[PDB]
Amino acid sequence: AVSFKGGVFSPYLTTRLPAWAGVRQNVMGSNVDGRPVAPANSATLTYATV
Amino acid sequence: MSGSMEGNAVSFKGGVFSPYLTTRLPAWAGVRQNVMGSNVDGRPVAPANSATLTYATV
Amino acid sequence: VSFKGGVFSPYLTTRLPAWAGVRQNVMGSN
Amino acid sequence: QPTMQLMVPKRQKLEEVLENMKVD
Amino acid sequence: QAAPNRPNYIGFRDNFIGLMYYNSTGNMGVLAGQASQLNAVVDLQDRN
Amino acid sequence: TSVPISIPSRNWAAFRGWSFTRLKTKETPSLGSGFDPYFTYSGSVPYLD
Amino acid sequence: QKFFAIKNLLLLPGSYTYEWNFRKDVNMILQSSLGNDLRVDGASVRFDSINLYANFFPMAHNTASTLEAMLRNDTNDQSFNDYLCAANMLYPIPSNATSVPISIPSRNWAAFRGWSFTRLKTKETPSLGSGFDPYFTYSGSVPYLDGTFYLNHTFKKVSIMFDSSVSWPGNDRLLTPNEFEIKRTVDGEGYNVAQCNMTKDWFLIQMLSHYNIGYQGFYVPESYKDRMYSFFRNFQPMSRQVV
Amino acid sequence: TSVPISIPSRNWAAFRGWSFTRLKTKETPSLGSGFDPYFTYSGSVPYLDGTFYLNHTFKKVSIMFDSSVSWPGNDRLLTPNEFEIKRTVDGEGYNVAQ
Amino acid sequence: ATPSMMPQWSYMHIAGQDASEYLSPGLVQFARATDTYFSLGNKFRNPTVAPTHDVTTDRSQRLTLRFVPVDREDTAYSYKVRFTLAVGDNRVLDMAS
Amino acid sequence: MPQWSYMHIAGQDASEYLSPGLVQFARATDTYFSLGNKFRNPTVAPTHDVTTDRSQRLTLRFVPVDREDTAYSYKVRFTLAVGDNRVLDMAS
Amino acid sequence: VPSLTQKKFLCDRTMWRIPFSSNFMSMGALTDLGQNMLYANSAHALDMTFEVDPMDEPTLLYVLFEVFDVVRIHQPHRGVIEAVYLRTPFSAGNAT
Amino acid sequence: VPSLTQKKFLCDRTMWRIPFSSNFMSMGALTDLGQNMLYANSAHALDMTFEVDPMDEPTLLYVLFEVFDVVRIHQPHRGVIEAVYLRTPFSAGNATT
Amino acid sequence: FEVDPMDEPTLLYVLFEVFDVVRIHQPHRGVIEAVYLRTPFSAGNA
Amino acid sequence: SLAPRHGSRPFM
Amino acid sequence: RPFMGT
Amino acid sequence: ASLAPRHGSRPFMGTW
Repeated sequence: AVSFKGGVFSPYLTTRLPAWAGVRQNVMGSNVDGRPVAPANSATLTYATV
Repeated sequence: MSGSMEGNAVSFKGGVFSPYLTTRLPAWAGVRQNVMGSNVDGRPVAPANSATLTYATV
Repeated sequence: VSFKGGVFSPYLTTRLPAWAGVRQNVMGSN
Repeated sequence: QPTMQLMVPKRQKLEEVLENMKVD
Repeated sequence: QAAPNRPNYIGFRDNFIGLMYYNSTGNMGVLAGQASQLNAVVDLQDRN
Repeated sequence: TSVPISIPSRNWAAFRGWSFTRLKTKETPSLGSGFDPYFTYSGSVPYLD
Repeated sequence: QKFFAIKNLLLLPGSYTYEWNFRKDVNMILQSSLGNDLRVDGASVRFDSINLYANFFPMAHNTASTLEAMLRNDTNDQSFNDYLCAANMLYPIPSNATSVPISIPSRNWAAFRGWSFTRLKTKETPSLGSGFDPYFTYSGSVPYLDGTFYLNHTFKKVSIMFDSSVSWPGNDRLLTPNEFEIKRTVDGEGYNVAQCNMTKDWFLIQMLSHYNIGYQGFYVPESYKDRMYSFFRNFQPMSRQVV
Repeated sequence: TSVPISIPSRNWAAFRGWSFTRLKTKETPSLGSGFDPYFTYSGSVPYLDGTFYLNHTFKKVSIMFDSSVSWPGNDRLLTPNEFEIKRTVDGEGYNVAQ
Repeated sequence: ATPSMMPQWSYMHIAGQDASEYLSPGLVQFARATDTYFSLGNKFRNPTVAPTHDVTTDRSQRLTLRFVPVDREDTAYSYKVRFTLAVGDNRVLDMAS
Repeated sequence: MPQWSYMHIAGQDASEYLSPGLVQFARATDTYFSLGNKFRNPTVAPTHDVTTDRSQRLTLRFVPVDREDTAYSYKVRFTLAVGDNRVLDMAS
Repeated sequence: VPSLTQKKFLCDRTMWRIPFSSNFMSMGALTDLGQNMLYANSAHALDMTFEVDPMDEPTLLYVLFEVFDVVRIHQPHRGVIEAVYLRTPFSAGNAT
Repeated sequence: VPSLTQKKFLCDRTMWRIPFSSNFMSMGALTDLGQNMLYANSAHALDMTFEVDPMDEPTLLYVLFEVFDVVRIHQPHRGVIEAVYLRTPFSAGNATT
Repeated sequence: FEVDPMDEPTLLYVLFEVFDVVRIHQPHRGVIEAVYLRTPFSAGNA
Repeated sequence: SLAPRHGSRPFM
Repeated sequence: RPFMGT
Repeated sequence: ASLAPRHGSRPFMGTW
């Protein structure tokens, strides 16, 4: 029921961008040739070789 | 007749979850969940949110 | 990324930095 | 208005939270 | 069927609190020798 | 229901003790510009009263 | 008696007061195969009597007195240690989130030894900082303090960094010089070890601090150093094909 | 409209100086893995291209050491505690060029 | 690091002797000779230590003082502001600015 | 170090800080009244020469220098370059 | 009817207090533990996890880290007021 | 039909370990790098973050710092027991209490 | 920081400018030694 | 080992 | 005097 | 009170 509807979105302190792959966005990413991927979903926690 | 510092519902869309340190969970009751809980006998105890401000006692 | 069943501020809260409008979203001046 | 400080947190022996020289 | 409006009491702050500029660096005050300008009031934003 | 805070490393050579209260955001003037186009309260102000 | 400083303390003559507090909360003391809430649907534990029980060793007093005056010495002092011997730090993750950073303000690490971690489902971890917890409805096994751990494979990978930028794999050692990799999902480098989807640096950091093997060939470790809660005992790869 | 950041204790010895900018997330690589599969963009990455273009949006910064002090220090400034880069409430009079 | 750090600095000539100095006097001549071809200049860093003491204050002096008119008249043909400069002590204005 | 030898956190061992009488006694009655689990031996680790700083990869990667193919065999020609002041026990 | 007693303690116009003394008393001003933070030049990091009763209006916790705020004014020669602000426990000014 | 693979590494009832030793070996309860001069004379803060497969059910982390928890228990007189608790990297009490 | 609200995920840039010297000291026929340092923001263990 | 108990190679 | 840098 | 500045007191003098 907590609505941050009257605050300056950012009270909570922020941390360095992890700087590794994966976690900086969650929009469909594209592979070298075009075969897309899922940004932060399941089916990315399995070793999908070819 | 002023602005609103153009605040229009900051929208967390590209979610790199947790872009704010995490504050080790404090050790006590009512600081983990917002669930309907339970009492020893079996009565229901309301979530930590409200109705637990005016303590009720038999 | 819902925070239901969620605590209520799992995050270190920093200074209200005393400025002028990092305080809320509202109307105002004359 | 020398708003003075007076307080220096160092650390016995006196190294300040630090980080040393990486060598190859 | 009407009624009286709410009672509103406009008035200055207790001890005229807020009229002056304290703890707000920005517009702070000053006290020094007129020919030796060297303040006597240095304010933090946290002194209330 | 919870609000964690933190203070970086410090020494408390003469620290005396804490104190605190709770305030409503709509009544809490911000003092960094001498003008808050967002303060919309005519009532009592706990922060500086 | 499970407390370390009291678990196997050797007492000496003299009368000692000894009181302890027992949880009467049904849900947090009984296990159930479905994890259903117990105190709601019905349950109760009424205590009747609590008696301490001890078995002295009938040592001949001639030698018992010597042992007394002998353990009375300053240099002869006893000493114990908790087995797990490490702090506990819970960290709440958002209901559904991708990552979680933590931070410890400047602090001495004089005798630090290493980090160990896992994941928990918050519905089944009791905050034992109070004598009661009305919000603990789950009843099944509690990984917090019941040895159970079943999610410590969902970690994609971990990173460490000292105070802002000093990463602690170290002056580069690991195959990924800064990122402890545990679930790296796509390879052109072929870093995944077993026919699983581990990383050949994590499976050199594990099975190298647990069984102390590595640098000399990964051989199956003998069961006397592979305990029930050890790493290899529980490691399990698998695979199929999907259309 | 706010980004409180912090840095644990340090030996801020030579700390010469900060330097900000602001990069759109869509165009900034993930250079810690190689083949960041989430860089669906060619453009001109203003992170290793020097093409910073978003500095026209900044409004204020506030350096504060030890959670108490303030590095534009003893008053040396006009707003002696908050670096002002964009005054949209013009008034007392500051606002340099035209 | 050390509570002084000076040594830990000089071992990178980060703030120490200039290259003309630490370089073995033999090498300096060779680098000053063959400088119009194959110059060994852009690889042995110098320093740049800036003046620690007696260059800046600690007790006053807003950088940009704000004086307000002590006078004003609207003649429709001029606006005769009469300020009051109060350049203080141990303090100089250089009336450019 | 004291405040570390006090807890036997790292210091002399259980058999050499106990009063020698007690070492004798515990060795005398360990078969039925063991006392070896009451006093903890500290156990430090070698701190000087057995870990290098000069930046040495923990595990190395080698690619085939060349290869062949006979439709039944597959030759791989690796160049095992072990740096000076290192030992690579070819098991690993 | 039956009854479910409710309790509530209203305490306004005062600020919650938690002195820093060892025994939570006002023995002095420079509290005992204050001087007790010897060990010379050593530091500490604070953490805090206030709870509240969920209100429905953005609130601002107003923790009040308390410290001495002494200022010594001095007038050496007829017209120069020299001051020295030396707040302690959460210092200010970069002018050692 | 054609086929694309998948693989996991189910590992349960075990906790991940990242020993502080320089070479990650069990060279002693009190680690080699733990006693190193740099960490024994000047404390350090720490920032360190994890990944997690998104689970819609709320979940909370769990981290340990492998800290000595020693204890010494002495009995000077018949009926008196004195104890000293300690936690070298994460001491449970300091000058502030 | 105060940042104008831009309706898209963004990212700050916090260059803590600091000294980043390197020392290369090959003292033998084939040994390229080096000593990196970064005064206020080094990341060196030892 | 050694005699300050356990270890390995600061003893030849 | 005593100031400049080098 | 006691001593130099009003020190809240703990100068009950047990002196060798």
